[PDB]
Amino acid sequence: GTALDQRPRVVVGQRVRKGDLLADGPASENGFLALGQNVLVAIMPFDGY
Amino acid sequence: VAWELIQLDVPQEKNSLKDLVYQAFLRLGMEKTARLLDALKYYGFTFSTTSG
Amino acid sequence: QKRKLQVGDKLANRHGNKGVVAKILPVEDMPHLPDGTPVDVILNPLGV
Amino acid sequence: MKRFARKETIYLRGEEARTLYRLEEGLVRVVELLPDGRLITLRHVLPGDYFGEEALEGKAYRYTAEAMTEAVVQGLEPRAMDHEALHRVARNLARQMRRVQAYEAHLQTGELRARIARYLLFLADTPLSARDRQGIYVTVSHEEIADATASIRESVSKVLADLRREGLIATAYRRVYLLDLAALEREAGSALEAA
Amino acid sequence: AEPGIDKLFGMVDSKYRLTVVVAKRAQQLLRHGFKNTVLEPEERPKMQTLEGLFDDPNAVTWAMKELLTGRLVFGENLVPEDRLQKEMERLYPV
Amino acid sequence: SKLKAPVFTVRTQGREYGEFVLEPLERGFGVTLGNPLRRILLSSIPGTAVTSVYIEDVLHEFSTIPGVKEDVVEIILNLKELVVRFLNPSLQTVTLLLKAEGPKEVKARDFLPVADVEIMNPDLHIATLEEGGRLNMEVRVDRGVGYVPAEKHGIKDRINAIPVDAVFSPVRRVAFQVEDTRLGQRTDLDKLTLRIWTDGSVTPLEALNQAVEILREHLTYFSNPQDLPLEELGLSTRVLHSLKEEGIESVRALLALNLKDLKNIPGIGERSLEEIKEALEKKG
Repeated sequence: GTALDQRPRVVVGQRVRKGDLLADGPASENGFLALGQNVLVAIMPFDGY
Repeated sequence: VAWELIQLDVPQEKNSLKDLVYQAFLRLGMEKTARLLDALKYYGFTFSTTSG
Repeated sequence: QKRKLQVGDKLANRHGNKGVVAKILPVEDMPHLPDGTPVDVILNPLGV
Repeated sequence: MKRFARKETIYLRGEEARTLYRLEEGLVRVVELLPDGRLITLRHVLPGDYFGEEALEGKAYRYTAEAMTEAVVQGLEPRAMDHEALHRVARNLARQMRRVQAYEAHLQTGELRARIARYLLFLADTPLSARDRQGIYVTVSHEEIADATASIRESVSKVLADLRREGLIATAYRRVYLLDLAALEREAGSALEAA
Repeated sequence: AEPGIDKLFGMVDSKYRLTVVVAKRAQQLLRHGFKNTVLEPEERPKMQTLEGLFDDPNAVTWAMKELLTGRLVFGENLVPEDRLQKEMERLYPV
Repeated sequence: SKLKAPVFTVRTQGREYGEFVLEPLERGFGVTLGNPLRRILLSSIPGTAVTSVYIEDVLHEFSTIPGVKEDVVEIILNLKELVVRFLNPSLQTVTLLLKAEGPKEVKARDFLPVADVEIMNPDLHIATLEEGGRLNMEVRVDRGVGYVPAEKHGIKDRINAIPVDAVFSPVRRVAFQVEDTRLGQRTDLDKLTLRIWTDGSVTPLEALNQAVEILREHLTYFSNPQDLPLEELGLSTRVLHSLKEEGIESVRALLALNLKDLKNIPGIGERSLEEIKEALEKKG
């Protein structure tokens, strides 16, 4: 039930080479595997939460 | 009674606090020990976050 | 359906650290750097 | 805007329906003249009600509208109404439909006595009513009561005389005082929709 | 923790007997519509609605508080069931 | 030995950034004044946000537009970054219209100009359009406070309109610094510096002023220690229905109804006046 969708990473008239990225698949960023997000994390207890 | 229960000359840890809970159960009964548990929880957490 | 992150949802990293979202605090309650930048996630050190 | 005196007509049957009207003040009756010469009250137009509805669908008025009191009416051009105005017209026409149907039911419910009591109690809730030391009263003739109770003048006069002898009402100078509201309420049985 | 739970456990030789007494008393209160209560108008348990203070709908709370008062008598073979039920229906109809 | 009113210095860069210094202050008061203002500035400052979006021939958020590179979700995402300034204080909502086509990259400038509406970030990208690509849309921007999710407001100007997550707060960031200072004889005194980053819609000084005003107004709450509906009055049924549907529903309004008002009502006559009077006899 997850959504698989491709988004174009190129623009009209762009020069591409052999094996160059055209569209990104699902869970990917610029051809790199994107399984999540990069967040600013602090390591510390908080009110027992 | 509280003053009697606590071991003041020692840092509080799992065993001392467990002993505290048990003694509190024996002396003060269920309800008061429950309240003490909630208090220990609250202040424990509160200090745990700011402790660094 | 568009699913926003909410309380009870499960998060994990690549090192085997996993946990459920129990609280979503407003930005003003969040611990922050001196320059005003608030953190995103707060992880308990007791898990390490 | 135009003011009309009692017994004056706003429009007549068979005349061009170029103008839609809204009653601002007073009480208006919509009536028809029958072949036998009998005059019949078809419906009551109260302040705020739209009448001369024939202007919205036909070319001429089908019935005659007569002012029962000093009346203030506002003329309106049908083709120049906006959404809100049409909404008001729809709502008011629906209300007048409900009231004219209730009046229909009233005309065929109970004996002459009951119909007269019910019509008096109805008029008590119209601009035709007022009050003084003697009590609440309505300014209406026996003929009009006959026109609005499916009967003739003589019988109405007889029943009203009975009610006067019984102490329920009192009458003089086209003016009727309702002395016993409870008794009249019991005589009418069910009330007639005034709004 | 339930108020005076230790004292309630004090009143009985077995916790389960406390539970039975409370439950049955709650049944009495529900059946007779609370008008057989031993409580006083100022002792009545309250609940905060949007309107304001109202009578607590929960019969178990009532029964426990009533028991805490001491005005209730509990035991075995105190009175035949039919006689009890009928006297209660006489004092507090339905 | 009582401290006097501190000097207040203001340093502003445009409408996006500001620094506000108060010194000298008594020890510890730096965070005492600095921190609560920060919380209010981040939470309670009123602002503007896109509350709705309608794109022509687009039925929902998960749709895709022919001729356009970005999907609808990404477009709405870009619209979330739009900063809109209302010059008129009485203006609580505006609908922006945008029409563009051909091989062009649509920016915020392309929005049709509206009176008393200023776009602070006209360089913001919205969508890339191709040959034969057509973008015609109307976005509804409202004034509000805090953060209201799409599910919460559910605002739709029309049927195919897509509700958008509304981030109202114009304040982007708040930091405060407390530094040492001395007033000749007394040392360890506090110097407070408040740095505020905003989106440009509201000015840092304005935001600060609103925050302080909020805090003061809330501080006033420590002051005090510690007209019925006719439908319920129990009046006659005819009275209930008539009076109610006659645009009034209370004894206050019944009181407002003068002699040439109450008696003017089509339903009301004398039988009603009786009951009414009785009611005025029961309450007075």
